[PDB]
Amino acid sequence: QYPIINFTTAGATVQSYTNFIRAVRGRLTTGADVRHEIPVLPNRVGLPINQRFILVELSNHAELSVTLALDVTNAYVVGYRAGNSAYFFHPDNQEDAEAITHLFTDVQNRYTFAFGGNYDRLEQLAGNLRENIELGNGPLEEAISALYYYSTGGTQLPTLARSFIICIQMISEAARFQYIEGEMRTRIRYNRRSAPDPSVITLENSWGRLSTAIQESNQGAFASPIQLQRRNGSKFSVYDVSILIPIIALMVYRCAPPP
Amino acid sequence: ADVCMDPEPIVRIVGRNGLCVDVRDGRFHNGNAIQLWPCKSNTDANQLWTLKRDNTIRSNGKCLTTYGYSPGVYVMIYDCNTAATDATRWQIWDNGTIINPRSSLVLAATSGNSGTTLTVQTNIYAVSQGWLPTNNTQPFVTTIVGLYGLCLQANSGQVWIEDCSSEKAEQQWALYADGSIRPQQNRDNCLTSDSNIRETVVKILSCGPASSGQRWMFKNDGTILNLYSGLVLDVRASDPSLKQIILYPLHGDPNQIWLPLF
Amino acid sequence: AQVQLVESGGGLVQPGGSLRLSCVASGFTFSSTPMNWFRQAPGKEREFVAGVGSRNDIAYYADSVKGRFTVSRDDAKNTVYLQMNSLKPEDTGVYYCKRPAGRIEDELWGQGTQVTV
Ligand SMILES: *[C@@H]1O[C@H](CO)[C@@H](O[C@@H]2O[C@H](CO)[C@@H](O[C@@H]3O[C@H](CO)[C@@H](O)[C@H](O)[C@@H]3O)[C@H](O)[C@H]2NC(C)=O)[C@H](O)[C@H]1NC(C)=O
Ligand SMILES: *[C@@H]1O[C@H](CO)[C@@H](O[C@@H]2O[C@H](CO)[C@@H](O[C@@H]3O[C@H](CO)[C@@H](O)[C@H](O)[C@@H]3O)[C@H](O)[C@H]2NC(C)=O)[C@H](O)[C@H]1NC(C)=O
Ligand SMILES: *[C@@H]1O[C@H](CO)[C@@H](O[C@@H]2O[C@H](CO)[C@@H](O)[C@H](O)[C@H]2NC(C)=O)[C@H](O[C@@H]2O[C@@H](C)[C@@H](O)[C@@H](O)[C@@H]2O)[C@H]1NC(C)=O
Ligand SMILES: OC[C@H]1O[C@@H](O)[C@H](O)[C@@H](O)[C@H]1O
Ligand SMILES: OC[C@H]1O[C@@H](O)[C@H](O)[C@@H](O)[C@H]1O
Ligand SMILES: [Cl-]
Ligand SMILES: [Cl-]
Ligand SMILES: [Cl-]
Ligand SMILES: [Cl-]
Ligand SMILES: [Cl-]
Ligand SMILES: [Cl-]
Ligand SMILES: [Zn+2]
Repeated sequence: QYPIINFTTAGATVQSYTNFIRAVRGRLTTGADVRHEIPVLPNRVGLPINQRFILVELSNHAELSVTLALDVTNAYVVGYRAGNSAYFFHPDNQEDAEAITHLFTDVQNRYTFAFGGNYDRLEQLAGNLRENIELGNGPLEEAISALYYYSTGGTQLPTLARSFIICIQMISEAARFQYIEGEMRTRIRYNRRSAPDPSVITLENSWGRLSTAIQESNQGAFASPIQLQRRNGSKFSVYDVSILIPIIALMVYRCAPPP
Repeated sequence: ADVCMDPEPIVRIVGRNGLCVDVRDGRFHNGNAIQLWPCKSNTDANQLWTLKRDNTIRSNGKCLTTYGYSPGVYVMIYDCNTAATDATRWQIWDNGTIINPRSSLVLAATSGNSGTTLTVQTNIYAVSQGWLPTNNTQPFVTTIVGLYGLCLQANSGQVWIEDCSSEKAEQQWALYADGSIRPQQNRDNCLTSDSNIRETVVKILSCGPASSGQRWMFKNDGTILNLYSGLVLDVRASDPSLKQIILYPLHGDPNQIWLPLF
Repeated sequence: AQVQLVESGGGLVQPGGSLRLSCVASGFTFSSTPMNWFRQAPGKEREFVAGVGSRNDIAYYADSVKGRFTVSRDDAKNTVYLQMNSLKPEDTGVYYCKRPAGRIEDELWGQGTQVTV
């Protein structure tokens, strides 16, 4: 099977969550391709199918287990297994559709949702924007149980979508950003349960453009600014990768380095 | 995969004390000196530089040019064609250094005053040699969180980590384009390292010297690196109660990991 | 709460002598936890002596004691060591092992051991 990374919310810890995210980044990319101090994810074109996905097994106090599947080309969730059932977001293309079939081949019941995994769709289904969905070890613990009981009939579609938004931000987005990983570290350290502030929201919305801006930059200076927000909501623009070096940890492969 | 397109952005180039790379008096005769000047917010060409694909930096169609290849000579504006092309080539590094490959010398501002004539010097990774291409004429004010979730704080001339609090201005740090980290309460002082040797206690001192000990870079791994010494910022022995932040060789334990909040 | 440090190994020695102090931890994941040694002489304040990171590569030493003591770690035995060589009369005091923390209430001391001359 694909590589498996494990995390538990039972007795979760700043160190345990950090070691979890570090281990995820270590399997998402090899770190061999780095631009302006920022590691780049593997290029999808040329990536063999037996290296396309990374599995993340999650557990909670109720000792339920849900195994997420991450695309290594964008660190994003494409689906998940629970018990004898596998579920997948609606794939964007035909190539992604057949690649799905190489995941969780053991499972007796695979499913493809009518909806994709993007935030616009998930919140429509969840009935709440990200600004009103709290994050923390608590939400993740509840998100693990709801994802599992969907394969049982006990989870409603809005609760399912809410749990996806929770898992994606604490795993996928935390992998892409030391900043988001740090924001999750703060929630775990003080055992607080909190919705993400504007600075976290816009970073997630800008990750695709940030990868393009950094890789298509002239020695770090962007061709055009990227607008971000502070934690209090104020707006500021970024023109160079230097301030982003501690902020971003992974990028989509966009293009080849100078050679 | 296609090779990344290399754009030619138009930006200001901010450096020591937040001043801007400026073509003096807006005059564009060959040999006119480049200087530091307070950053403008208009469309005047003499502070807007085009980073072209030929590694030349141009204002108003003419090139930023080093007079020579010896440390100490000034940097001027010049016709890109009639100048020695090796004197017009520049590399902009992710650590804030702008180097001329032919001479291995570095664009520098040996003085921090408005009107300082820019020169090329031997690289020592000082504040006088730190630059950032941007349109942001102001530094970025941020909180620095570290070990155990504590916040870096400045008192008088000392620096340590305490419990975070939003109303503490002494926990606000302005990250300047020259690579220095300055307390918001006093933009004239810098996060300074006394020596380049290990366990040197870091203090708050005047940015006057603009030295190698006052230039820092936020690395991708969460550390704050002093470029010249190669040492990192360290919460000594992972014990905030010591009230000592030091330089120490890189090892990555949590007492060397920081994060700038917004 | 059950996390606890047991220092051991102090004794009475004369100048130029040597001693190894050991503190054994229990109740937590000992590996990767930074551990520091302190000493309080009669009348004076508790002063930092040495401290080890996750590896024995990582060690911080007070100026008073450089080139003489060695802080050490054995993750398998849940033990911190303070090898004390070339001992002097100035090193007399109760030696405490500490797990540092963000708040002082989460600081973690043992009961210390006495070192004389
Ligand atoms: C930083 O601020 C400067 C000052 O406004 C910006 O320079 C301006 O950039 C725009 C577009 O990037 C230039 O307009 C362009 O002019 C060309 C030439 O005619 C035209 O072909 C384009 O369609 C576009 O209209 C504008 O001239 C320029 N202003 C100057 C040079 O004074 C700069 O873009 C900002 N940098 C970043 C990275 O955002
Ligand atoms: C500040 O940034 C510059 C560039 O980002 C750093 O200089 C570069 O450092 C790398 C790695 O240390 C050098 O790589 C070497 O390349 C040569 C030739 O390709 C090769 O023979 C070596 O085996 C090694 O791979 C590189 O030469 C060097 N210079 C340039 C122009 O890239 C610089 O070290 C940074 N300074 C600090 C203090 O971090
Ligand atoms: C997450 O948990 C999995 C189950 O506990 C780990 O797989 C197990 O790894 C053991 C190595 O310490 C190995 O003996 C077991 O046979 C294996 N169990 C399986 C595969 O069912 C997994 O460990 C990683 O993956 C395995 C396949 C090995 O390659 C190890 O080198 C890996 O550490 C755990 N994942 C991580 C990232 O620790
Ligand atoms: O609404 C704030 C944010 O919330 C998401 O639900 C939306 O899809 C994003 O585009 C962003 O705008
Ligand atoms: O050098 C003195 C100053 O002279 C002004 O005329 C010019 O606009 C400024 O950019 C600066 O060069
Ligand atoms: Cl293949
Ligand atoms: Cl379809
Ligand atoms: Cl198949
Ligand atoms: Cl994307
Ligand atoms: Cl910027
Ligand atoms: Cl010339
Ligand atoms: Zn197939």
